[PDB]
Amino acid sequence: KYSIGLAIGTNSVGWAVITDEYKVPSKKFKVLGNTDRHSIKKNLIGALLFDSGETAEATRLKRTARRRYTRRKNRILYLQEIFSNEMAKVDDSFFHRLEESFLVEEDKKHERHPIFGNIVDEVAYHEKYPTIYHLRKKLVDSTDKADLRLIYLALAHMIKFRGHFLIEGDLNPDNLFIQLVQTYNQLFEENPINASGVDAKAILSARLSKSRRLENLIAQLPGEKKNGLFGNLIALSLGLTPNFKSNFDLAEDAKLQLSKDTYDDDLDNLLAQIGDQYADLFLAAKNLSDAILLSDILRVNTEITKAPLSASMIKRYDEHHQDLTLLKALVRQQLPEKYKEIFFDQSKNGYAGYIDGGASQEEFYKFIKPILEKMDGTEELLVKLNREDLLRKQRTFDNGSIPHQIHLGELHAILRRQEDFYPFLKDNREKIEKILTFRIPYYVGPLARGNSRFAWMTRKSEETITPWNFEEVVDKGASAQSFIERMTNFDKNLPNEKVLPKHSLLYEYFTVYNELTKVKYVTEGMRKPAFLSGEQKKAIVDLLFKTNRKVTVKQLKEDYFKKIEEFDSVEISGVEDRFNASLGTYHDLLKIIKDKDFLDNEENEDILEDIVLTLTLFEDREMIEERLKTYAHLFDDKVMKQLKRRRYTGWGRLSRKLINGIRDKQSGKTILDFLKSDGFANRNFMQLIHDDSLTFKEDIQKAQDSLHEHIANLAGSPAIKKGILQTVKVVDELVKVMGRHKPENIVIEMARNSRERMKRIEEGIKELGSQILKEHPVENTQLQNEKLYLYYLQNGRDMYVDQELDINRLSDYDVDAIVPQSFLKDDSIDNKVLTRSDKNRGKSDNVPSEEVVKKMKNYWRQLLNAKLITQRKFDNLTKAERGGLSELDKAGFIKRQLVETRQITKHVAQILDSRMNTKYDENDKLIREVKVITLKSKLVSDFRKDFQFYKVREINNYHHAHDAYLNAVVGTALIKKYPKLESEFVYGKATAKYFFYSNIMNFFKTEITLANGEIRKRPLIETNGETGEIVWDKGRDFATVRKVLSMPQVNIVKKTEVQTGGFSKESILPKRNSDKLIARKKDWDPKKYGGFESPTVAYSVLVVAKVEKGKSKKLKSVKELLGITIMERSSFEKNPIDFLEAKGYKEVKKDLIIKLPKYSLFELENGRKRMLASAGELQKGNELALPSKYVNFLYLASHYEPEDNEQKQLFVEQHKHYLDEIIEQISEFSKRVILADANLDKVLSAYNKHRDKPIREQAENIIHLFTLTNLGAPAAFKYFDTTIDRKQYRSTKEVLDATLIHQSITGLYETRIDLSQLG
RNA sequence: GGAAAUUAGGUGCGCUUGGCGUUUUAGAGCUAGAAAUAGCAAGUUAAAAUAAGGCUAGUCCGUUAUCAACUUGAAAAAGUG
DNA sequence: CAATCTCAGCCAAGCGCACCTAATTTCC
DNA sequence: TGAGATTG
Ligand SMILES: [K+]
Ligand SMILES: [K+]
Ligand SMILES: [K+]
Ligand SMILES: [K+]
Ligand SMILES: [K+]
Ligand SMILES: [K+]
Ligand SMILES: [K+]
Ligand SMILES: [K+]
Ligand SMILES: [K+]
Ligand SMILES: [K+]
Ligand SMILES: [K+]
Ligand SMILES: [Mg+2]
Ligand SMILES: [Mg+2]
Ligand SMILES: [Mg+2]
Repeated sequence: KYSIGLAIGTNSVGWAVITDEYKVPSKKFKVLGNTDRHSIKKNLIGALLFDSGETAEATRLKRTARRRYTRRKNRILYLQEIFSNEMAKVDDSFFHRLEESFLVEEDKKHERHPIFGNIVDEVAYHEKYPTIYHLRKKLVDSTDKADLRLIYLALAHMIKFRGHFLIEGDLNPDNLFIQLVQTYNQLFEENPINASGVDAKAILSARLSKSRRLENLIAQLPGEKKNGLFGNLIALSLGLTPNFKSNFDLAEDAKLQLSKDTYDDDLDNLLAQIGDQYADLFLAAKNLSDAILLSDILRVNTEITKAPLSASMIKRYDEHHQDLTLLKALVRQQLPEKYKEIFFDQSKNGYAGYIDGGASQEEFYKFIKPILEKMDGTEELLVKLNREDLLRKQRTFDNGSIPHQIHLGELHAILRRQEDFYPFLKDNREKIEKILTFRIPYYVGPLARGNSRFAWMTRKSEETITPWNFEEVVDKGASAQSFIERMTNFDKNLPNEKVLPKHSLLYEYFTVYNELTKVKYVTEGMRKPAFLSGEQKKAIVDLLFKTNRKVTVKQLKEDYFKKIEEFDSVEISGVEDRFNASLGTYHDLLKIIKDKDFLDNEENEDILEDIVLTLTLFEDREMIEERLKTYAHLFDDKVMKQLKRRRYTGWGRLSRKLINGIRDKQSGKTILDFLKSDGFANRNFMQLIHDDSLTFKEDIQKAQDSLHEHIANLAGSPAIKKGILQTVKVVDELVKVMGRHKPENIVIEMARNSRERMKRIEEGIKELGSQILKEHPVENTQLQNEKLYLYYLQNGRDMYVDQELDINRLSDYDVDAIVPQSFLKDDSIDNKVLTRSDKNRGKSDNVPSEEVVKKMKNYWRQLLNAKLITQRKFDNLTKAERGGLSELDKAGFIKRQLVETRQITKHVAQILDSRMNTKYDENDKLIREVKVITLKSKLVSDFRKDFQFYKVREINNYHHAHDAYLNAVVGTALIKKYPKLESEFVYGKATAKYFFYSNIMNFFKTEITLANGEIRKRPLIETNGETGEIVWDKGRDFATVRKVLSMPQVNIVKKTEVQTGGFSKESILPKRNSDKLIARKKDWDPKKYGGFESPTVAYSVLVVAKVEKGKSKKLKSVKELLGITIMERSSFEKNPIDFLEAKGYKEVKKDLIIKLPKYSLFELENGRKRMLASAGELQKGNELALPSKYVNFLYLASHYEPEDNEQKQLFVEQHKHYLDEIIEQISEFSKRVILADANLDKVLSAYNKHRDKPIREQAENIIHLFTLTNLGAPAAFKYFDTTIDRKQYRSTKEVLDATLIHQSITGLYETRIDLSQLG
């Protein structure tokens, strides 16, 4: 008889075996190998430790990058093949010189000057074209016949770096405002604007923030204000999106953005509300935006050149040359003794480090700004710097804004210019344009041919896919359909039927009727509330749901029960405020087709379901139009144009065959039929498919993975999923240890940034239109502080008082929990606010008082509309106006502190339960031999603090094993004391439930001071009430737990793992004469070309062999640890001997090769242990088993901040000698197994320095000292403010004669190999 | 313990794309001096690589998951205290 | 040799599906 | 946190 306790974490699985007396057993286990030791005694408690499991995301991002480098290469190969025959007539080695440009001259097969193959022509090219954009601009505008090699380089540069695809359609640069002003002055003939003299080009295209440009433009318009209509429109032409609610005295918020796909719909929404006479105002705003859309990237007049992008880069180049000549002359004239640092020293962030060194543009500006401010004549240079427009390069981080249409424009222009002289450029013009513009649809995927586990594409024809034959060779329709269909759910009720689109008309009829059919109404005179009949439900649908997008309860009472039913008063149940379901698609299609009778005709049901299916399945508007033209004769061509733009996303939970297909046999009605009319029963969906008097249930019944696959497919972090599979393996081994007998119980407990924070605040403050970010700038790293993070999430205001907060007074403010943390265990931003004083929340019993909600609800709404607070947060802030926290609400919160509700933890329980319990009884009911109990961490956590079983994580890893043990003790004792709780904890009025769950753990204590201020007494022996079984002896059982937590022998096992992943560090270092760098390609010798550093060792191998020594190459026997790198692993494993001989080894003892992955364990002298960090470095392999009296002392001494704390404080004073006893424990342990006397001396020296410090502070910093003794990799630590650096063990020689220890997953089964016998 | 709907927030898997960086080479450095050097001039660009590579040869695949030892088995697996 | 210093690929866009948690209505 | 280089 025994039970198993388990603690499942992200990097550990604790485990323990207990008997019915809560003792941990011990056994003699056989010891295999070749050593003196035949057996060993081990306690049945320990913890498996492992490195974190990783998601597949990084692997995915690298797989994408590989495909894009491959495809970018093919774009160039496509272009070169087109140029191939004609280039062979101009220069038969031009493409060869390009391919070998990387090679040193000695390795080159052709002349070293790539473009022209001789130095005079090469020098002359760069003289005439200092940048490629000079050549691109020349080839666009000039009419001369150009060298075919220069044509290629210009086109290749555009194709290789082609710009983004975020803008759909065609772009044609062309650089109006006087017309829009004249337009507004017509639509508002009584209130005209005068824009005479307003330089609209300079004000709006200026570099500053758009909020400032808006102010600059409005400053030139007297009588107009920024939040006026015209002021709000200026943002629409600029690219922002303001709200026009107050401009038109609207009731609902309405915004507009030109770049969004819903602009024409939101404009139709606004124009249908304000009057079509305003169409010309948004029309002139859209006409102005076309000419000023590329003003950020096209800083050049478009009438002077057809290559404004390359012209803009030449502008960067020219201003760079002018300003560099200026800067040099200034420094030479004023600060001559700083010229060498600025323009020669690459190590400094001056111009030299900017051009030749590793200084970025941002680092160069920071270095040079104080130099400019100190000197005279740097007026314009300072302005360019603060505009981030000084001495700019052309290839820069901000070129991501360039759309591919801009590069396409110059590409097309060069082709038009030069096709007049080269016939092949005319015949391949559209082919070349296709190379630049073609983009593999994301709904097609990799263009594979049966060897990619990621691909789904199918081909119309079996031939190579090119950018020019893609539409003909690839079946886009079937591929796009497969893309979705391989991922969408099937109806769990009819597993062979696909679910409907979420926006299907039938699906929304189902949702509306399912909700409607359970509404009840009662009026004065009715005996009881009545359901709605079929005629009443149809009347409500036709009258309300088919005329309003949403249906409120007020509309139901006034527009149906009053007008139709002639009820003055009526009470409604089954719906609150408004109906949740609605016929959204019905009103979408009504506005598009403008034919209500068509929508209401049931004959058109199949057509409308296929239309919405097409709109949901496909995203490409042209594929949608293609799939819709079977119905083109049904609609006006203008309607079809709007129909193809109406796209939907998302799928429902049920199939069409379920909701309106299968029929009840006796009635002949489908499920939707019953929802529309079901006599006076009004059975809903759940009732219909569970009713034995209908045939839906039986038809759904007649329609109805390995362990690793099952766990892998679970939802949750792949980190926690690693511990789940390891937990199952730990349990399997423990059962085998206990003679294949299964346990009585298994108690499981499962443990519970700066980039996104800056984004939520930037997006939120922009939504509010606040200038808090300009008044108080921040960095993404500063928002890690929770008080400063709350300051910006609240726009610098108090959440409980309508007042500004002081950003320099955050230390005096309070961080209060919305729902008091005494009820719920939420310390996240969603349950915290920043207030001046927490007392202003109201009372501490409940949610913030009603008075606070009445004052701050509107302010909270603006934060909710800016995503600065979540809906769950807003609902918790405002819960007082809905009764606050009810007595039931308090009982649920305290219950959820005990009963684990996470789905992932239930899956672990289910997994263990279905593996332990496999038999069935006479009634074919499962026989639950093993009870799987789930506990929350707070249960054992409180048990530790209540009975002085304290935990200090930094001391060692034993706390994982102790946690699992206490889980088993508390779990079994709880189920023994209260067997009724098995429904809550075993897999398989309101005040009373609150008081019950509040005192569920009281049976452990002897004296209990409850909340009501009373003292209860319980006997030393707690028993179950029904049986006579004793469950807890408050004398001997606590002592048994104390003996367990003090046992020094705990099986801590670091899981040995082969290392996988990248071959090495990714940096390409410069060439060096070392043999440490790794070639980037087969023939790229790092002595000439540089290469990679630091290869990752996959595992090490023990090699007993001979190696040649000296010029004579005489053979000498060696025993060595050889690191097999990740890149080498496949070759080594394919033939180990040939691999080792290629490394220089001879006469390898083949059967003595031992594979030694990372963390392989070795024992040396005096119990000292080491783990392999690699082939050349070791990790610490021992655990410091600090006695329990010292662990409890450190906990109480470090946590100085009931009145019984005096008794705890007193115990600290009487045992102040424990501080020196702990230092001696650390010293003796370190002198035995750590062997870092330099650091240890600095430890003892730092400890003697701070013996005058308060005892709490000394106890806090002693906890840091255990970093020296911790298991695993050495790490730096500090004692008070003395930093002690790590001592690495960068030699593996000593383990070659030590004892190698192979451990099973629990560490109970050992094989020990004495390596000194090898050699 | 489940189901649908509504509202909101998270996570996973997969696909298609943009911009940098880095590396080697190309962009004639000049003058004085035997040289060491010194005084100047110059700098913004490009090519190519971006896991070595692989066979299945695709505009495909190559960094996740999973792994003590021993025995029998190539392998898969099973077994051993 | 040791003690000590030094270094580590990054930023961005769009799209699809499937899960999970947490409050609400209605049900099994 | 392994490992390359520099300093002692
Ligand atoms: K050569
Ligand atoms: K004004
Ligand atoms: K550089
Ligand atoms: K630089
Ligand atoms: K560059
Ligand atoms: K509602
Ligand atoms: K769609
Ligand atoms: K038509
Ligand atoms: K791995
Ligand atoms: K890893
Ligand atoms: K192991
Ligand atoms: Mg790229
Ligand atoms: Mg490649
Ligand atoms: Mg580049």
